[PDB]
Amino acid sequence: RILPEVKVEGELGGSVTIKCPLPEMHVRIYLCREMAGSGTCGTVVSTTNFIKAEYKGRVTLKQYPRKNLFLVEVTQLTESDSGVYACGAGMNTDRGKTQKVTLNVHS
Amino acid sequence: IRVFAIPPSFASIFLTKSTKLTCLVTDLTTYDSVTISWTRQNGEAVKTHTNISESHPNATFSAVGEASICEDDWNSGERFTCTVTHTDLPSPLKQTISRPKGVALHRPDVYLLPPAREQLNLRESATITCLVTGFSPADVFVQWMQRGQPLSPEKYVTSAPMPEPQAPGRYFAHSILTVSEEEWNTGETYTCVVAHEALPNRVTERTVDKSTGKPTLYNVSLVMSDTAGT
Amino acid sequence: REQLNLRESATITCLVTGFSPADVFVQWMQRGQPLSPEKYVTSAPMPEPQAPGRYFAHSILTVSEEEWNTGETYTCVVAHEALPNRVTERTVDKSTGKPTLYNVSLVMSDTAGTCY
Amino acid sequence: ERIVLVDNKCKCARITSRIIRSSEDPNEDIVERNIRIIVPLNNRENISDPTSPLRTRFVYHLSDLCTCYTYDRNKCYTAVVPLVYGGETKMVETALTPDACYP
Ligand SMILES: *[C@@H]1O[C@H](CO)[C@@H](O)[C@H](O)[C@H]1NC(C)=O
Ligand SMILES: *[C@@H]1O[C@H](CO)[C@@H](O)[C@H](O)[C@H]1NC(C)=O
Ligand SMILES: *[C@@H]1O[C@H](CO)[C@@H](O)[C@H](O)[C@H]1NC(C)=O
Repeated sequence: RILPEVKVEGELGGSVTIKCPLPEMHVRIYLCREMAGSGTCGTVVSTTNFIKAEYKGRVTLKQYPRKNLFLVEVTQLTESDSGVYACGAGMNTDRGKTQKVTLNVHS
Repeated sequence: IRVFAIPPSFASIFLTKSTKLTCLVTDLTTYDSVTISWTRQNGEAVKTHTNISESHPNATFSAVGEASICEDDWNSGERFTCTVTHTDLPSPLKQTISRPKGVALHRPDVYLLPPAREQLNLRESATITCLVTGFSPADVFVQWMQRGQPLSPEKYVTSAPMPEPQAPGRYFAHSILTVSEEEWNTGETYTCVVAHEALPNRVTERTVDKSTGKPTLYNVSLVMSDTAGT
Repeated sequence: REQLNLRESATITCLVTGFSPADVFVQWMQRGQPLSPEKYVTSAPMPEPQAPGRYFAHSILTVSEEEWNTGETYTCVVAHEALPNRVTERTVDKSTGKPTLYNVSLVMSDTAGTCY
Repeated sequence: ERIVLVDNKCKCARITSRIIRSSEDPNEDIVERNIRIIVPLNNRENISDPTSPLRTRFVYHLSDLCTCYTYDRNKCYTAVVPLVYGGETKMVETALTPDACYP
């Protein structure tokens, strides 16, 4: 259970990529934005071709088996992308998260 | 006159160890000396078939030409051709079977939906639906088991693999199984077992019963003892 | 609990019961460091009231009260001939013992079917 | 701050303990027992054969807590599924837990 909250800055032009651990056994690896009001977790990026409706076409998945870092990148920032993005595995999304971190706008 | 070109289903290549290929003729006249031959893309001939079938009650003949090939040849994408020559048609008709490579392999997701609540009110029949989504390519094998033994295809009907709305090339398929209403209320657990290439084990399954699919009773009797203990 | 309220000295007792024959050994180790007989004593070995089969002995250790705000777990090690390795180390600290508050928190979910 | 006293993963009990640091008073401290059983509520009698009645009883003796209810995430559970495709019957090993183990 890792909690590496980083302060990577963002903007419209700006791009921030998160780093995540991979089991490398070709399971379901996902990044999920937790919703405070909902109390559940909503997958923003998954192993399959699913992408969140708000994040359609502005996100990229980048997997290296060589270096054991699982990383996802966001092309543009609307400044609303401030929340607990947690990575993970297994079919489940909520109860399967491995590491969580909250990104940030401006700085 | 009609001639078919049926590629070998994965349920044949993986199960029968007989990854052959057959081309069937129909809608022709009842005649003989039909020259139905399988060839490779280089023009060379391969092994022939046997046990020519019998005509149909519709006053139309039916015959099949078969050729046995190895699995690695199929996984390479070779263009085999079945040619039919007969007195009816002055030009032999050719049909092509191959494997278009360059398609991703996705693992099917199996969802077992029990019959709806209002369907278990008429007390006539219950329909359980096995839905396989995301699998690519098509031609997946699905069947049903009732208390650990399979059923004939006379009680369950599967659907052809259709494309998916939001997916580029992924598909989906439905398999409905209809049973008597009282055959589902007393228990009698049903299982849907599927077998698509992409599965890591090439075979998976799901299961439902009366106490699992959308239940109206969480009958819990949990007991905890020896709280202090050692 | 009554002895600890005096804030002077708590005595830990180690009972070696049901052992036969006599001359069973005992040693106290604080954080894995040997404890000398200057700070501990042992009942010279003894006999049982209902059964004459095995005999009993005892050992008691002395300390302070500030020591039982950190524990050090005061392991009691034994040495008898009827033992595999001639060692049956046992230890008890404040963490174990009788607790004064249990809160079982059993949860029920319809999707926690593989206890991750 | 809490010692992991039990981390059972087959019945899912997660018993633990700690000492609550109270005020600087005489040592009327409190010892904690945070037992945390999680109920599956949807598993079967045998964990490895989906043909039995589902689950009524949930027995937790914490002395045999250091047949199961849940599935170990790092373990693999499989079965033989009797498929046919015609006349032959290749009884093939299925997967009751896709993703905890791979061929
Ligand atoms: C509910 O569980 C109890 C406990 O075993 C059992 O006696 C009872 O028959 C169950 N009820 C139903 C409707 O199965
Ligand atoms: C159990 O009690 C402790 C303190 O008494 C508390 O910190 C803990 O949150 C409790 N457990 C639950 C599940 O609430
Ligand atoms: C049902 O439980 C039995 C008892 O352990 C065990 O053999 C297995 O989990 C199940 N039986 C079969 C035939 O799979």
